[PDB]
Amino acid sequence: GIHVQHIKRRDIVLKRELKVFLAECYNLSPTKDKMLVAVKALPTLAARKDFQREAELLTNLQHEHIVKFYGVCGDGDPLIMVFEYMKHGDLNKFLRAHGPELGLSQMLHIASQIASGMVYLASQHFVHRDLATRNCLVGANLLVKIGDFGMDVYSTDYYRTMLPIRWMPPESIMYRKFTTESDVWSFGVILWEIFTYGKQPWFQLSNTEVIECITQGRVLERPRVCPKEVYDVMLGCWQREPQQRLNIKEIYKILHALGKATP
Ligand SMILES: O=C(Nc1cccc(Nc2ccc3c(c2)NC(=O)/C3=C\c2ccc[nH]2)c1)Nc1cccc(C(F)(F)F)c1
Ligand SMILES: [Cl-]
Repeated sequence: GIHVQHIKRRDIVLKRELKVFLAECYNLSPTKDKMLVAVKALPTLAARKDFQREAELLTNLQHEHIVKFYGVCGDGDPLIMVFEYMKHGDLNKFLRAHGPELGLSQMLHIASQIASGMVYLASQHFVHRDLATRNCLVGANLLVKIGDFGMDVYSTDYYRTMLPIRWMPPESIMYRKFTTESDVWSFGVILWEIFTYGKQPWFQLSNTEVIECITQGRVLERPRVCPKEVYDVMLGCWQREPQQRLNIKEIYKILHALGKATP
């Protein structure tokens, strides 16, 4: 089996509520004596089993644009995972607070980083199923990473199981078919989110109507600050049939290249 990294409970010093805590952590950083971390704690039947599995996953599911997972903490009571600290909080919130401020080059840099994480995710055959800006974190210097924080203040983005329908393609709405291609669909919407400063897709629309409009083949309109090429990438994510969608490697290549070439 996968050996998850264990962190001594005594090496964590809680500081502040961020169900997640900002903490100092000792005996971790090669250099600095202590380093800031984010700490998540919970205790049920398929909580404890899910927790261990997730830790094993996150032990190797690691990449520059995935939230760094440091390991698990203590011996069980409570169950604690240790993640990197990203000072700027979740991207959704950050977008919204940097809205009518973020320029084109920055938005591309955000979008391209997320695509980069998704390229890694696809290479690992990992289907995320809940990709959206609310599930990204922002670090120093617009550093952006993908995590998976579950489905409270984004409760409206889910539909009574809980479904992030506004970020889902038709085949996921209908058959609950989730693949890299449905992740690609979501990415298209993240793209829309980014260029609208974290507005909710189909805000005017009830959940039922969203389900209707997605099934109908209707797509989000282009934001004012979105260059047509970027919207085109949006469309390639929103092809009705999944095998016709751009794959994440192409999307990243396009977004990366635009970002590099933009003042
Ligand atoms: O992300 C996951 N778990 C999880 C659950 C709860 C919390 C966290 N990590 C987290 C959450 C919030 C913050 C953080 C780490 N570091 C911070 O700095 C955070 C918030 C903040 C607010 C203001 C400043 N910082 C991970 N699991 C997971 C499972 C499968 C795949 C993935 C992947 F690939 F990363 F998407 C992922
Ligand atoms: Cl403590």
